[PDB]
Amino acid sequence: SGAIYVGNYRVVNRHLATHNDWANLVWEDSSRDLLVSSTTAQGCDTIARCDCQTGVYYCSSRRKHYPVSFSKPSLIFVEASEYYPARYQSHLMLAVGHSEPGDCGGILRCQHGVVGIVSTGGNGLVGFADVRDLLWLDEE
Ligand SMILES: O=C1C=C[C@@H](OC(F)F)C=N1
Ligand SMILES: [Zn+2]
Repeated sequence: SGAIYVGNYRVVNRHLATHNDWANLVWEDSSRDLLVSSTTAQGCDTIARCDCQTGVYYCSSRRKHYPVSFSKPSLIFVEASEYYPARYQSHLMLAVGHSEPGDCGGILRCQHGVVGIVSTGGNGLVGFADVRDLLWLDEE
C-alpha cells in the first residue's frame, strides 16, 4: 500500500483505489495502474521533473529502502500477478529488486522528488508507475 500526496491530489495504484477515491476521481488510467483523487488537505510530496534513472524505493515486504537504477518509462509486458492478468503496462520503469503485491504504492524518489510508485514485481524485478510526465499534478 501507499500513495503520493501532492497539492490536493492523492495518487494511488488504480488496483488499490478505494470507493472514496472513485467518488472523488480526478484521472485514472488502467494501462498505467494509476488513479488520482482529490484531497481536502495539501500533501507533503514534490514530484520529480527529470529523466533520472537512479533513485531509492521503499520495499514494505523488507521494511527497507533500496537504492536502484531503473529503466526509462516504457510499454512493458508484465506477467500475471495477484491483482492483474498478464498484460502490457505503459509508463513502467523496471529495476532489479524485491517486490511483492503488497509493496505496491511504495515511493521511488530521486534527487528531484517523487518519481513514481511500486506497481509490479516478480522474477527479481520491481516495476514503478512513473508520474513525472503528469505535469498537471503540480497546479490547480
Ligand atoms: O481481477 C484480477 C485480479 C487478479 C488477476 O490475476 C490473475 F492472474 F489472477 C487478474 N485480475
Ligand atoms: Zn530526478
